[PDB]
Amino acid sequence: GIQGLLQFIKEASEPIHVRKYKGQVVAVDTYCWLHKGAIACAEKLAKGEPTDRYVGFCMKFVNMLLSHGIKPILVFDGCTLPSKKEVERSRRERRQANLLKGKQLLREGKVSEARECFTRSINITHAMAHKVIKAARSQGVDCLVAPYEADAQLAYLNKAGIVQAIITEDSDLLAFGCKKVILKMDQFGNGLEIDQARLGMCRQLGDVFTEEKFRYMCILSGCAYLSSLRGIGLAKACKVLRLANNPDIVKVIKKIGHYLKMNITVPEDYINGFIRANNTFLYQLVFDPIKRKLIPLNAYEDDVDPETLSYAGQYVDDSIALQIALGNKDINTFEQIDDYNPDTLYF
DNA sequence: CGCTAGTCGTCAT
DNA sequence: ACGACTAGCG
Ligand SMILES: [Mn+2]
Ligand SMILES: [Mn+2]
Ligand SMILES: [Mn+2]
Ligand SMILES: [Mn+2]
Ligand SMILES: [Mn+2]
Ligand code: NA
Repeated sequence: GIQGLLQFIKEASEPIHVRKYKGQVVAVDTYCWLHKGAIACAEKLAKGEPTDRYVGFCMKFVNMLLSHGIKPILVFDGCTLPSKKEVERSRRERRQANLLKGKQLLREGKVSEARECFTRSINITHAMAHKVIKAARSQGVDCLVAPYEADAQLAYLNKAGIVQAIITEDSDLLAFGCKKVILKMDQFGNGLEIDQARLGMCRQLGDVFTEEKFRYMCILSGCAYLSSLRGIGLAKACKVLRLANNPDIVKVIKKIGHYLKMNITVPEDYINGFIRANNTFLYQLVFDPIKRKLIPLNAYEDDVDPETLSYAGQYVDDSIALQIALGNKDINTFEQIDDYNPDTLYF
């Protein structure tokens, strides 16, 4: 996520209703609904007691989409990405602490604090996601487990023309080059839509409304793949990209101190990290549902060697990627947990 | 003031 | 999976 991006480009946002896409196709960042839904039954998930409330929670939204004539495609997060594994280690750690503290509060008799700790120690397994998958399947609603981050998969579905809008709470989708994104959608269908073409409504952006520059800005501000330099957020990044139409981005980043009129030490490692982050936003492996095969989010340019892009996702055999996408193969154990076959969104 | 860096909140009775 | 909010920084 790009911290403070939505408020930064607020002027490009538009209050809408899902009817806007009546009869069209919309992909969903389902893990948001999964988190928000799992919060409702946090204590049960923490205790280990069986639950299925989040299933219904998601199904409210799914059914609401179906009633308005929308064709939803529930997309799920798959394998851990190396570029993001750092953050995966931190969040997983936090949960652990909150799982202890909470239990520690159950022994001390404190119940409110214990619930406030349980509500911040929730981890969405593939088992839960697969529950949601079966539930949605039993409705004719297609599902698709991304090779890695759902962000990239959604971005692909949107750019390929397979879907017209993306329902999510995450702003990263904009940096991945999505066309239309629907944020903060409630159970009734009311949300904020941000169109890529309307980025020019934001005065603050200036000439930074092109996909490449926008991406560079999002990375420079501080993203999941790379923490920003000290004292740098969206404003300064946007300012840098504004004042500099260089446009070799490396030289600009090396002259960030010059463009911002402030002393900034830029390590050689941060440049390589920036390249890695950029390449991750560009070429993260996704799954083509039609051709049924692993592909990067964008076609490999001439100025990049795919061999050096392991952090952006490792390739596996197309059959395995298919089995993961269908939700048949579990993410962690790599174990066949279901047998679904659509032959007996695709083709 | 503008801006960035951390601590809290998402559910739902 | 994330964002909103704000105290305190320059
Ligand atoms: Mn509750
Ligand atoms: Mn994999
Ligand atoms: Mn995960
Ligand atoms: Mn995501
Ligand atoms: Mn993201
Ligand atoms: Na930052």
